Amino acid sequence: GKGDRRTRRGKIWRGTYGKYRPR
Amino acid sequence: ARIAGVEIPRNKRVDVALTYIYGIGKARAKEALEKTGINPATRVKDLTEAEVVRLREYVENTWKLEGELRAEVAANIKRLMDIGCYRGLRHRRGLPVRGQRTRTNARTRKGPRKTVAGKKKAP
Amino acid sequence: MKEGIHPKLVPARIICGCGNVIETYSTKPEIYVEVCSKCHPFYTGQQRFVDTEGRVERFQRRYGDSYRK
Amino acid sequence: ARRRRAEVRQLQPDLVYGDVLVTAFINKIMRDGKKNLAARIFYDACKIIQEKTGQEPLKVFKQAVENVKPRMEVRSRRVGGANYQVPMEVSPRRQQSLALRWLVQAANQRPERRAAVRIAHELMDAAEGKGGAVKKKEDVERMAEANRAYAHYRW
RNA sequence: GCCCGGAUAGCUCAGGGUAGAGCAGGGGAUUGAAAAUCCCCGUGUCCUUGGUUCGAUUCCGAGUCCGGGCACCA
RNA sequence: GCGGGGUGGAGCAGCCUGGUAGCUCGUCGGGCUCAUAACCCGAAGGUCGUCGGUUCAAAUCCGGCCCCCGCAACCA
RNA sequence: GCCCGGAUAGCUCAGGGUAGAGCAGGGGAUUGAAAAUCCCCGUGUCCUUGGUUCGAUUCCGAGUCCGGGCACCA
RNA sequence: GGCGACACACGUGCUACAAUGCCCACUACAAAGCGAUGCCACCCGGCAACGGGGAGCUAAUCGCAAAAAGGUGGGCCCAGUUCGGAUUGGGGUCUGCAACCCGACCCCAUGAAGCCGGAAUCGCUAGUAAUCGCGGAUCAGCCAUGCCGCGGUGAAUACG
Ligand SMILES: [K+]
Ligand SMILES: [Mg+2]
Ligand SMILES: [Mg+2]
Ligand SMILES: [Mg+2]
Ligand SMILES: [Mg+2]
Ligand SMILES: [Mg+2]
Ligand SMILES: [Mg+2]
Ligand SMILES: [Mg+2]
Ligand SMILES: [Mg+2]
Ligand SMILES: [Mg+2]
Ligand SMILES: [Mg+2]
Ligand SMILES: [Mg+2]
Ligand SMILES: [Mg+2]
Ligand SMILES: [Mg+2]
Ligand SMILES: [Mg+2]
Ligand SMILES: [Mg+2]
Ligand SMILES: [Mg+2]
Ligand SMILES: [Mg+2]
Ligand SMILES: [Mg+2]
Ligand SMILES: [Mg+2]
Ligand SMILES: [Mg+2]
Ligand SMILES: [Mg+2]
Ligand SMILES: [Mg+2]
Ligand SMILES: [Mg+2]
Ligand SMILES: [Mg+2]
Ligand SMILES: [Mg+2]
Ligand SMILES: [Mg+2]
Ligand SMILES: [Mg+2]
Ligand SMILES: [Mg+2]
Ligand SMILES: [Mg+2]
Ligand SMILES: [Mg+2]
Ligand SMILES: [Mg+2]
Ligand SMILES: [Mg+2]
Ligand SMILES: [Mg+2]
Ligand SMILES: [Mg+2]
Ligand SMILES: [Mg+2]
Ligand SMILES: [Mg+2]
Ligand SMILES: [Zn+2]
Repeated sequence: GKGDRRTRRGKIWRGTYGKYRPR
Repeated sequence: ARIAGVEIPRNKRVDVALTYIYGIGKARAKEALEKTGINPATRVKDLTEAEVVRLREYVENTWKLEGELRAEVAANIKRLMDIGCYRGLRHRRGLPVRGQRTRTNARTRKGPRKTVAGKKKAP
Repeated sequence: MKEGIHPKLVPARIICGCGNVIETYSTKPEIYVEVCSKCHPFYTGQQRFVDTEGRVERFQRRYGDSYRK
Repeated sequence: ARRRRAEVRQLQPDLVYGDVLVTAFINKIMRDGKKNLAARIFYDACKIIQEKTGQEPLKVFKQAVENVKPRMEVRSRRVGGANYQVPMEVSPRRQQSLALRWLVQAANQRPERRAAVRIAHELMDAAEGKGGAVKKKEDVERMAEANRAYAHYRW
């Protein structure tokens, strides 16, 4: 869910990247 | 008590089942199976005792888990209180520790609302 | 012993994950176990597992003495 | 709507069955404006009603609609010292809306796990006169029949 | 002590092939509120036992237990 | 002298028949209202006058003490 | 004269580790300014004496200012 | 130092309670804006926040840039769960003189309440509501889930 930083959707929501959402 | 001290649920995949252990999130699950060479998608019911002990042996020796981890977490909080920093003081009264507001909310730390009389109005 | 009410104890072999094998007596002929005396951390030497830490803290911190003199 | 009647919307007939009533039905399935997703469900349900009980889905769907159509209903009204439960007949437009609305509602209360199955099964039971949406329709008609005493209060 | 009665759903009571209705409870419609009204649903060896029947809450022998009723008390 | 009574803040159940403290109002939080009342939705508060006893267990049964009401006190 | 009960701030009254409420008065918030409400402050040898107690407004023993009751007789 | 307090009470919101959903991989289609101790292509180090390099652009040219819901494939199988992501332990990163009170991120671990919400109450009549992402102003950084905007997909109903 959007409040879960440990996910793609979550990093998108917070507008950030990382292991769980790469660029 | 199969592994580590807990019985991970059969009829689910290993990678998920390992998570039910205190100290294993999904990330350590993927890595442990890779490092020991077992399919992440195989139901716990369907593991050779060879797979079982190999997976078991790895997991317990690689990371500190369950009780030991809880104890180590407990010692840390205990340390903060005894010194005792502002962080330690917060643990004493069971308030948030990471700078959240307490005028509202904070229910997870504070618990259920203990309602109290307010201030009456004139007539 | 009283007839009829007790379960038979028979020669039995208990097997651990560490390959340990125990020759004893039980109600079950063969039994497989996750741990035993031979491989349990507390029993075996002091096999301190993952935690060598003690604990570490606080001034193993070091890193370093860089702030000047 | 004080001034004039509301224009009744005309909807584009669906691409597969070429039926406007199908379109309206697709709309009641649609949540959050995901029409594409909703259209799949209906069409996939149509696949299912095709293989189970081998009739033409369109004929099954249309039949299920007619059966859930309420001829009568109670509608609140006035009158001074109390608001009565007055039995009024249902307009063809309203008849259609309700059955489609209920059909989805009963469909989403079915126990089956996935949507296309729920829709298909409710449509199957509803065409055969069984099913939740039908039960509502009969309920509504019972209430209307029941308050026949306050008929003269109708407009 | 003898007759005349009953037991049936949480309550109130109705009746060879049957299992009821009214209220309580539940949801829904309705609403300012409280009801009222309306639609649906839940609540049984029809006290126990033993028999008649093709079978029975039902007939009957029967025991349990509250109903009544009438007499007597050295 | 004899009878009854003492239990959430108020007024009353519960005791006879030991195990389970209830009802109306009041109080506290929230709704409706421009606002108050009425009203509607939630919640808290009584270890039962005290001491002693019986009992596995006492508001409850038995005593003792403090109260609080009521009735009596006649023949001279 | 004989039993029971109250003496606690200026008033009216709660209640074993020198204690409170209201009201009165002073501030302060509120207000256009007031009322009301809310907040804060001052308030005292807790009637006298003896006793018990490390410790008494508190428990005791009296006493006291006063409050309900007892009183020819035939 | 405090405006960031916390037994409590209200408003406006964010994220959810899941299968018309969640996840991983792969693959598309916007608009309006911003940008010279600025936006930063691409290369390499790091699981990563980032770091070192290092072109292009004073910008209809260079860059922020990937739009997301969607589409395709597979996994999950009704579980307080691969739903939810609060709380807490630990380890890091960056701005900054300085993140104790009191920053935003990243990673490992933790994985709370929540099973659709009492009385009550809000918005919207069409490219609207719902849902999905994008940008800007303020600004070192940022507690923005706020605000002002931009498009994507796209309803239901109005008897009276
Ligand atoms: K006389
Ligand atoms: Mg998740
Ligand atoms: Mg785990
Ligand atoms: Mg704070
Ligand atoms: Mg032997
Ligand atoms: Mg007889
Ligand atoms: Mg009855
Ligand atoms: Mg009292
Ligand atoms: Mg009383
Ligand atoms: Mg009463
Ligand atoms: Mg009594
Ligand atoms: Mg009793
Ligand atoms: Mg109130
Ligand atoms: Mg005005
Ligand atoms: Mg009021
Ligand atoms: Mg007594
Ligand atoms: Mg006792
Ligand atoms: Mg008791
Ligand atoms: Mg006792
Ligand atoms: Mg003034
Ligand atoms: Mg004295
Ligand atoms: Mg004197
Ligand atoms: Mg402020
Ligand atoms: Mg918000
Ligand atoms: Mg900017
Ligand atoms: Mg859980
Ligand atoms: Mg729970
Ligand atoms: Mg989870
Ligand atoms: Mg930390
Ligand atoms: Mg800081
Ligand atoms: Mg569920
Ligand atoms: Mg939902
Ligand atoms: Mg309009
Ligand atoms: Mg969403
Ligand atoms: Mg934004
Ligand atoms: Mg900023
Ligand atoms: Mg913050
Ligand atoms: Zn062993």
